[PDB]
Amino acid sequence: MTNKEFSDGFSTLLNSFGITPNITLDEYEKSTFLTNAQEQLIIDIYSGRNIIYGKSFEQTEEIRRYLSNLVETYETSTKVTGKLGLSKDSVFFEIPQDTWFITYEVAFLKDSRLGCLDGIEASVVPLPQDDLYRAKDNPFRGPSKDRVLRLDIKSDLAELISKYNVDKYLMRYISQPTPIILVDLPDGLSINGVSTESECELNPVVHRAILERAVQLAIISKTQLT
Amino acid sequence: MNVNEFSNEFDVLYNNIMSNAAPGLNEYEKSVLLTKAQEEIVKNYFEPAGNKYGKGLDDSPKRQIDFSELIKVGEGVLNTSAPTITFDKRAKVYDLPADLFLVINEAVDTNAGTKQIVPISYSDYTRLMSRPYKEPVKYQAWRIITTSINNISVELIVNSNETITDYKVRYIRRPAPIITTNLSSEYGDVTINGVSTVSECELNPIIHSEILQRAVELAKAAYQGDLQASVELGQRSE
Repeated sequence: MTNKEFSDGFSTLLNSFGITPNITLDEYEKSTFLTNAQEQLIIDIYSGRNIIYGKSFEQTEEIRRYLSNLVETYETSTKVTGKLGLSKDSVFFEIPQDTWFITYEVAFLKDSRLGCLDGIEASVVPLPQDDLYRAKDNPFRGPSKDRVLRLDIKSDLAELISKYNVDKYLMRYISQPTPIILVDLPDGLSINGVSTESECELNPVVHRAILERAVQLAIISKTQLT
Repeated sequence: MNVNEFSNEFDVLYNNIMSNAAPGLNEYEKSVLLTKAQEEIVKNYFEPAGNKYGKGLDDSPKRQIDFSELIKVGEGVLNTSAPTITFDKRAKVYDLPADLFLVINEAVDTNAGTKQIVPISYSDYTRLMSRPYKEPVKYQAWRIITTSINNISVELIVNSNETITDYKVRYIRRPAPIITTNLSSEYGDVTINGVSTVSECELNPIIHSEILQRAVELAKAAYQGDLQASVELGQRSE
């Protein structure tokens, strides 16, 4: 559905300007509720907390088709120099800053110590801070030629703890979706920092579910004190 | 009852039995009061709140038979004779018959079949045009009165990609005046509604007695002549 179609369908579902009592929303209000419904729905879908679907980020073809258009791949070789880590062999890599949730994350190693295995792709394992001390020395769950520990730190960073030198850092994450803005908003107004029209980038399959959720949120907003 | 009977029983009911009898009414005065009573009766009986029964045009057999002789069916003429400014870009202007008193039923025959015209109010128009669709329901058309000169001009709004073949209007014809005698005179021709010749009551005989009673009441209110009677008997003009 297009922006005109989000708006017309949203009005039709709210019975705007019908004879019975009803609710009428401005295009900014429509955009607010559509974007809120979009973000709520995709977070619930990713985490699998939606009772209607009850499935996680890629647990079925339906959810794949829904969140396929947020999946972005990232690659970086630059390391942030001056930062304080929990080990001598800790390197820091910036996060794309539009990341929502990291779903795949892998690291290529370039070191002469691991002879003839150079450039080995190594699995980046997110490790909690409880597990870190007892995992530095762990030979089965700790850093190795085929395993790297990643810790989240301040300023949108990934502290990669590795035994061998880390050359490249590859990621595949869920991105900030573009907001659903139905009209060029006036000066000052914006949704997620966007003032111009922004169409939903997801597939049209989930647009109608987003419309239903937005309508329900509108009815909640108008009828939470009555 | 013909005009002579209207006048004779007017005289009987007005001053021929009254004890301190009043001056007899001239024929122009009787014709004027009869025409006024006729119009008052028509307006009272068309509207339920205007009569003591609460019954309008078709709320009982008597109300049907009252207007039965005053109903007419005609057509609206397409107003492409001259240019004009329509409020709605997609409306076709039509002219109603000149002798129109009240519209009770309209229908338009298009290429997509016949459609009942719904006269939409101005607030209703604004509500409907604030919606995304802005066109009638399936078997209906919309209508609003537009700039009218000397006769009612009407804008018909139909669904997109539809052409109107004819526009029928079932209405109530304007009643003709009741004139007892030829009003031609050497001192000046007086007319009731532009006609001096004798004019019979062109409605059913069922309400002739009612018109006579109303005319007599109006005559006696005129005779009394104070502000009071004029004010209470002007309530039923409506």
